[PDB]
Amino acid sequence: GGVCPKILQRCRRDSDCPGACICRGNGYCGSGSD
Repeated sequence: GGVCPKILQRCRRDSDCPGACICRGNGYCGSGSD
C-alpha cells in the first residue's frame, strides 16, 4: 500500500525500489505492493 509505478518489483536494495516502495527481507519491493 504505497504509490509506486512498479507495484511488483524485486529489489537489490531499497534505493532500487521506485516511489514509496521499500525493499523487504523477502527481496520484494513491499510498500508499493502493500
